[PDB]
Formats: sequence, structure tokens, C-alpha cells
Amino acid sequence: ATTLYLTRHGETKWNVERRMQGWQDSPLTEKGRQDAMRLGKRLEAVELAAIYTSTSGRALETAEIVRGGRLIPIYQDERLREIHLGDWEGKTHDEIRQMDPIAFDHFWQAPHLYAPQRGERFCDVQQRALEAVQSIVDRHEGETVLIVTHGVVLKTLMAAFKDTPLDHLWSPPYMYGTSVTIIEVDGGTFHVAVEGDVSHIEEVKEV
Repeated sequence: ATTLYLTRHGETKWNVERRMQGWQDSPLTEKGRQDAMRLGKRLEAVELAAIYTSTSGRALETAEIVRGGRLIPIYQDERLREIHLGDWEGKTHDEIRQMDPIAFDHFWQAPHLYAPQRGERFCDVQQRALEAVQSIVDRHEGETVLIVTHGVVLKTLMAAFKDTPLDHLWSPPYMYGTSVTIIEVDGGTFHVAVEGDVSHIEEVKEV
């Protein structure tokens, strides 16, 4: 019996510039911080026992804003990091299309076919993300917690819960920054109660 709130890091500078981050990072924009604060207000009534985040700067920064001074510990776990994108990190979509067009097409169109020389495949991410989630549940029986992570991680997790194949990884809804997803874990089963809700966000950008 555990309730899991899942969200994505707020808008960063590279998000705006359409630059892939991966394990690299960039600071939250003004909009990002605003959205993260809007989320913190939305959860002010929710009794969070803890907050888990990836070790990425943007994830941690989002988590601090949401906590907003409240007495809640923040734990960092590498298994919650966004997918490792090697050579693509720091580069724009056009720059990447110039480098490896086929792999780039697969990334977005045929996830199951994505197989880089340097970097993780979607299945590597799904496996470590699910382990982290299970470890969190194991430590919070009867409690409610918040998990601040990333886009691909969130998508691999929804795919696992909804029992869908990775080839359909990029299925709707789009996981916007600071969006709210709620998972109810009961009887050893993950039930998706809410997915990608953005009721608290003013201007929604597909970034």
C-alpha cells in the first residue's frame, strides 16, 4: 500500500534550445521555476514522507522548489537519471540528424530498434528505473512519496505499468515538465490513477 506521485523536471535552458541533455544538465528557466512552484502549491496538502530525485541538477532544483522549505527529506538515486545519450548530449536535433539520421529516427519512431554504440537503450533505462521504483516502494509501505525524474524514464515506467511493449514507448500523453502522474500500489500491483496532468500549469509547451 504505497502512493507514488511522479513528475518531470521543469523547463531547462537546453529544453528551450532543443538540445538533448541525457546525463549532461542545464539550469531551469524562469518558466521552469514558475511551473515547479505551481506544482509545490498543488502538493502543499499532500502528506509526502519523502522525495526521490535523480542526481541531475535540473531534477534536484525542481525538487527543492516543490518542497519549498517543508520538512521532507530529498534522496538522490542515479537509477532515476534520464537516458544516457553519449555523443548526442549538448547537441541540437538538426546537429544530430546530421550525425546519425537512422539512429535518431529510431529513437523517436522505432524505440525497439534504437541501438547506440555509446549510450543506453530504452530497455536499460526501464530496468534500472523499475528497480529504483521498487526499492522506493519497499521503503515506504503505507506512505505517500514524490519522484522527480525525466521524460524517457517516465515513459518506460508507464509502459511497464500499462504492460505495453517498448516499441509503443512514445504513446500519449506527453509528459510535460512538472506534470502530475499518480500511481497506486496495492496488493503488489501498480495502478495508474492519474497520468500527465497539467491542471496547475499556465502555458503548456511541448518541450
